[PDB]
Amino acid sequence: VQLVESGGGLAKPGGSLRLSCAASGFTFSDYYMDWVRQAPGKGLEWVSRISNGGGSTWYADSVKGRFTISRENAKNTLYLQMNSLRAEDTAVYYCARERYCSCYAGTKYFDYWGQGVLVTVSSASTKGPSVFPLAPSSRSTSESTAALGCLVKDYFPEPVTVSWNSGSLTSGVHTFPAVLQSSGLYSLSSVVTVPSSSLGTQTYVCNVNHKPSNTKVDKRVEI
Amino acid sequence: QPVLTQPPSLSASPGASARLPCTLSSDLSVGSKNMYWYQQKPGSAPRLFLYYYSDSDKQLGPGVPNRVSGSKETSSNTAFLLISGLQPEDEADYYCQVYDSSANWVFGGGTRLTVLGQPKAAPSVTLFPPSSEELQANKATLVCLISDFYPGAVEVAWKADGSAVNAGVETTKPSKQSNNKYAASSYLSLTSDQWKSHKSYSCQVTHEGSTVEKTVAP
Ligand SMILES: [Zn+2]
Ligand SMILES: [Zn+2]
Ligand SMILES: [Zn+2]
Repeated sequence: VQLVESGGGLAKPGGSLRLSCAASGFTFSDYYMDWVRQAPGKGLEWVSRISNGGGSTWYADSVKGRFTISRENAKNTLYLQMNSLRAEDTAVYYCARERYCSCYAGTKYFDYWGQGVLVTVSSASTKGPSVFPLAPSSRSTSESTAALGCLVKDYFPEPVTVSWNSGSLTSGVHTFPAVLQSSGLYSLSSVVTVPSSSLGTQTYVCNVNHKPSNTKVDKRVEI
Repeated sequence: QPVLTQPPSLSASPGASARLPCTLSSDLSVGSKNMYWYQQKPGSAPRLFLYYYSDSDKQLGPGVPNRVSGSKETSSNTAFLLISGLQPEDEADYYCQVYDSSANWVFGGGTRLTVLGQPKAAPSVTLFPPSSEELQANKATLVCLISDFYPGAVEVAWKADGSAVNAGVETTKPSKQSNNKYAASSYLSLTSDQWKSHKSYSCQVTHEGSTVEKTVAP
């Protein structure tokens, strides 16, 4: 049972975006589906509801007239069309399956959720990051542990994905939430703590992916 | 419109029961509503935590322990999410939800559950100087990473040759980690000529009156 979303990103005010939720592992045509929304730092807000057949829709007041929930059962795909986007539409969007049942007659709770895709409404321009190595000062390399880093600097559209050595280095990773500087741009950083001995045994490259700008960089960090 | 009212924040003692309230507006009657509670941890989607109508009509979410349960106070029009045997694992946001024919899905504002008595932890501080590639671009960002501190309250001060720095500093609010400790980061944005014009730079992290300091030298 998988709900995989796609189609987020940056959109200018008054613009449009379309979200997709591909489902697998269940009879998609048997379940009601829903879109739920979560503004950054705020709570959950229901957005839209679609029946299993697709002929019955429901929208929240903040969204009536601008969004359209769709469903393609031949390809198990749930759609959320978003037109006349406002700044208040900036949020993380989730799809959610509604359980099947046939006074508690309809239990109807949300059984499975998607991973969430961030939509950002803004007049600002997309800006890809500069990726810089954060190398230690050669004094921690003569200690028992050393800290390597990547600086993902000055990217406007959130989010940015950071991995280390193609996902093969996960133990001892700190990827820090982004700072929003007064220029309107974001910056984040990631550090791996390793044993200093490991500095002579493997290399270190961070995988930085900023999809809104099509910026995928694998940065080697040498000491 | 129907409104589910939840406290934004609620803290409880370890090893004790947490009573998360969800008061329904006069439009609804708790005795006759299916209550859905969802759990959300930082960085993940919400998951179904507890379906509760009545004592004989419970349903725990997949992977949810038996320590949790529900209740209803009809004289308050309030539903309750009860979590006994409270552990640090239970620190999350809990959302109350019902369905109504007018406003189909109605969520409560959510409650951040805090488990008390967690050990205090000093911040671990790492200061990085600007990279060579950044210097070649006539810029220099000093990066100060602060991790594994508890409680989630720090304050950062930057120094250049001991002198306080005011311009070009941007610090994040603290953030919960996977281990319920906090993380934060501070950035010193400078030009390349501002850098290398001082003997050294210091990041200074204060946590409940104690201070950790790291320095880097050009
Ligand atoms: Zn301390
Ligand atoms: Zn750590
Ligand atoms: Zn100075």
